[PDB]
Amino acid sequence: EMSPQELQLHYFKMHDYDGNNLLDGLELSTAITMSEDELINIIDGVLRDDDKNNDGYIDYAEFAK
Amino acid sequence: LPHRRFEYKYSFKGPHLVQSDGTVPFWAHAGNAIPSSDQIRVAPSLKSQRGSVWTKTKAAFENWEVEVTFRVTGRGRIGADGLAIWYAENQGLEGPVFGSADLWNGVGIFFDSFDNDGKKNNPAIVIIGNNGQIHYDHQNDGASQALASCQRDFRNKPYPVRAKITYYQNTLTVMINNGFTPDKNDYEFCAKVENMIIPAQGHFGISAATGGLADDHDVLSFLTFQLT
Ligand SMILES: [Ca+2]
Ligand SMILES: [Ca+2]
Ligand SMILES: [Ca+2]
Ligand SMILES: [Ca+2]
Repeated sequence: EMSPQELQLHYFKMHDYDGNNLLDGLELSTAITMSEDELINIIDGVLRDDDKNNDGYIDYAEFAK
Repeated sequence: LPHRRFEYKYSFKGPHLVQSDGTVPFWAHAGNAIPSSDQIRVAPSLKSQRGSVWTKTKAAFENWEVEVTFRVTGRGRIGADGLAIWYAENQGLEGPVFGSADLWNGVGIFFDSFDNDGKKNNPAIVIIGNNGQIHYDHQNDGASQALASCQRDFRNKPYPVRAKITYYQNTLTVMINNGFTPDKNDYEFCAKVENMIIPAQGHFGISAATGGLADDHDVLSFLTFQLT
């Protein structure tokens, strides 16, 4: 079984399809579960809270906060 | 300089390109475009096809850059008709201009496979601006309408072709990875438009068409970046 920190890294890695060790909004859209507008609201929220340099990507530290 | 911000809302890519219902999130598709999990077949290798994919909302970026990765694949040494990349005020979902609407307000970057004027200068990449009143000159491959162009055989290449199109400080630059190698960052200069004027807000788009001759026109990804 995986610990809290392990499942979190697993979730991060499993949705990093291009392997750049960052999550972008498209990758995040697959990592939920809804309409596109609700999806946008959620993703914009994650980026607002996690994406420190506003480049559209978040690394594991930012994702895990 | 400048910095890029990836803009997910104006982008698509695999390996989960389509939603559970086969729609592309944040994009509308029309005509005979076929979305799938790892690419969109914007127009398939059948006779007389038109297809397109356009962003659902307008982008409002002062400066921007798109990286579009695609294949144009056909059995013949000659194919038709080609693929178009768009930034325009309105969605041009259906029409006679590489599957999209004529009389656009903005810029079309046309990957024109078929030499309609017999000038032995295809495949070509042709950049055509429009204010909403110009009809694309299909019979002459837009020759007299082209702001800038290059000759580049983007058909039947072993690795995906890539177009990096940069709108920065009223200039449009087109760089092309010709797909001879798997080096995705191997770009070569194609063309540059000076004093490029485009609408302040607009949809991004991609479209393709075929005629009597027909290639598969596949887009693997359309990645949009805001430049700051
Ligand atoms: Ca990633
Ligand atoms: Ca970031
Ligand atoms: Ca042509
Ligand atoms: Ca020609």
